[PDB]
Amino acid sequence: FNMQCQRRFYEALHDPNLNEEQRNAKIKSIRDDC
Amino acid sequence: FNMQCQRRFYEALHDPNLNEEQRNAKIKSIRDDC
Amino acid sequence: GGPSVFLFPPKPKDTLMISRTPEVTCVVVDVSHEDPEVKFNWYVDGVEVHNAKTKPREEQYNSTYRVVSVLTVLHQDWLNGKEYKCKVSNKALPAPIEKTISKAKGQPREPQVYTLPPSRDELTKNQVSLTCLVKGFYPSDIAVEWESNGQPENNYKTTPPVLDSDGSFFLYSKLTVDKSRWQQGNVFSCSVMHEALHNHYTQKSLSLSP
Amino acid sequence: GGPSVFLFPPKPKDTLMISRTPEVTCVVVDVSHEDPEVKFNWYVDGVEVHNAKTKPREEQYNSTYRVVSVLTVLHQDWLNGKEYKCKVSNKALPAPIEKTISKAKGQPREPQVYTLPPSRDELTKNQVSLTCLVKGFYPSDIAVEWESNGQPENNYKTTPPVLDSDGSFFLYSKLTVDKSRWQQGNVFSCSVMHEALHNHYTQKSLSLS
Ligand SMILES: *[C@@H]1O[C@H](CO[C@H]2O[C@@H](C)[C@@H](O)[C@@H](O)[C@@H]2O)[C@@H](O[C@@H]2O[C@H](CO)[C@@H](O[C@@H]3O[C@H](CO[C@@H]4O[C@H](CO)[C@@H](O)[C@H](O)[C@@H]4O)[C@@H](O)[C@H](O[C@H]4O[C@H](CO)[C@@H](O)[C@H](O)[C@@H]4O)[C@@H]3O)[C@H](O)[C@H]2NC(C)=O)[C@H](O)[C@H]1NC(C)=O
Ligand SMILES: *[C@@H]1O[C@H](CO[C@H]2O[C@@H](C)[C@@H](O)[C@@H](O)[C@@H]2O)[C@@H](O[C@@H]2O[C@H](CO)[C@@H](O[C@@H]3O[C@H](CO[C@H]4O[C@H](CO)[C@@H](O)[C@H](O)[C@@H]4O)[C@@H](O)[C@H](O[C@H]4O[C@H](CO)[C@@H](O)[C@H](O)[C@@H]4O)[C@@H]3O)[C@H](O)[C@H]2NC(C)=O)[C@H](O)[C@H]1NC(C)=O
Repeated sequence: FNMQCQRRFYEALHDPNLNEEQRNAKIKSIRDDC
Repeated sequence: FNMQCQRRFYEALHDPNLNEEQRNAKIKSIRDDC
Repeated sequence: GGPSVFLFPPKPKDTLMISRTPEVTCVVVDVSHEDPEVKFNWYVDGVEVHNAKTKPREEQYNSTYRVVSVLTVLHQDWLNGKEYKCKVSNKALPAPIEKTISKAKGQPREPQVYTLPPSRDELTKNQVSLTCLVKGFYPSDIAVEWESNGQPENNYKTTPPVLDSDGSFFLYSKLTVDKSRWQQGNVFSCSVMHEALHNHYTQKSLSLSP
Repeated sequence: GGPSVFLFPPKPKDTLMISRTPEVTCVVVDVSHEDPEVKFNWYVDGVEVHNAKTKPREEQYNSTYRVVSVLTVLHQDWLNGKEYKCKVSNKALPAPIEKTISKAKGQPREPQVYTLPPSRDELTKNQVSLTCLVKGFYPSDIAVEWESNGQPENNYKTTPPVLDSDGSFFLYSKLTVDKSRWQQGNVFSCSVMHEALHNHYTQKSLSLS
């Protein structure tokens, strides 16, 4: 399993700069990318 | 605990020489004895 | 609608140590205020017995009732597969409810006990865990304890028996201690009580050696 | 009587790995053979949703019925406390049955993984047990797996989360191998997936120096 997607996911998940809406969006993207 | 009673008990319980009745009887005795 | 019944077996340690007194417990819930009479009937392998000690009902907080009858049993009898049937009779019951329980059937299997010292990575902490893997035993009825210097240690926590891939069970017991006590070389023992152990008892020690 | 309902949470590993797909499952049992029509209503933190995938009912050997609705969720939403309500409506029921579930509330706690080699007394046997103690984590939602040489070893059995005296959980995972593979110095690794772990993942190797 991509060790990279897990990193970007955890990352986006705890990004204190993004709001619920943005986070979801950024996460979804990581999902579709892999 | 009284390791001796535990032994006499085990002994009795697995004595192939006695029958249900004798067994129960012998076990009981060890019970009262300690 | 109608009272509910639950039969509980005796405690592992109570059927194995001749000191204790093993008892099967019959609990009845949902007894009604205007229909509050409860009658118990106990049976061992069919034959009725009359030495059960029924406790005073207790009006439950949810406005119902709870009555309990405790039947003292014979260590042997349970260890031998005898069957304990409790029959509860009440007015709100079309017919008396019955419940039966016995020791799990199957060839006993002597547990294997192994003591594991702490992980190196744990010595950076002030308290370390002394592990006690107990495996391949059957039935799941078992009792594990810890001790040191002849005295019983109580800061331990045992996992419930887990079904292994070979049909037998295994569990782990984690006794937690101060790094100091462990590194000082103190000796701890993991004691197991099981019907398949010679004398229903055995122990394994654990200390510093490296 | 009345058909009964049980709401099941997603698998720990599903909520943690972005690869997987976490789902909350709604099961309906004791579904009457005469009135088998079952309707599901799914709600997240109140708001209704409609992407649940309801499976065809199935007569159970005890001559009854069993229907299941699977709602796919968002790893974040679950991990963030969101509440999932399943509302089952059926004829033999005076009022629709409702069940709600969410992740356990409370301060998460990073787990510590420790690998223990077999006991000496066990080397007399043909197979030995490799232990992976995982302690002090919270909530109990966690996933332990073993592997070696990159490949997943599957002859293991993890115990279920046990509450420790400090209010945290701990479990143990026993991997069983051939003494031969062990003594040969092969390397095994216990991986743990938990929300309180950086990147929801960690590993600890174990072998014979
Ligand atoms: C008719 O037959 C139904 C299906 O029976 C088949 O499957 C099995 C259940 C076997 O009986 C098999 O021989 C049959 O072919 C019966 O459905 C079951 O009904 C019971 C009673 O409510 C349900 O019990 C619940 O069990 C869950 C455990 O969940 C498990 O989840 C896994 C998946 O993760 C499933 O694969 C397992 O099968 C389990 O379902 C408990 O969590 C739940 O507990 C809660 O309620 C009890 C109530 O007392 C409380 O004590 C607890 O504290 C909880 O609040 C509950 O015990 C069981 O899930 C149903 N099985 C299925 C597959 O859905 C049906 O009962 C039966 N009816 C009659 C009249 O015969
Ligand atoms: C009226 O109130 C009674 C007491 O309720 C408890 O909880 C709160 C709400 C308060 O009311 C308290 O007074 C009390 O603590 C209710 O009695 C309870 O009824 C349930 C069923 O409705 C019983 O559940 C059964 O428990 C068995 C094990 O229980 C153990 O744990 C409790 C507490 O830790 C101990 O008191 C017991 O002695 C036991 O050690 C369990 O084995 C049963 O299994 C279930 O699941 C299996 C799955 O296969 C199934 O086969 C089986 O039939 C069961 O479905 C079950 O869970 C509970 O024992 C009982 N509690 C007590 C203390 O007796 C009563 O229901 C309630 N009635 C109404 C109308 O409100």
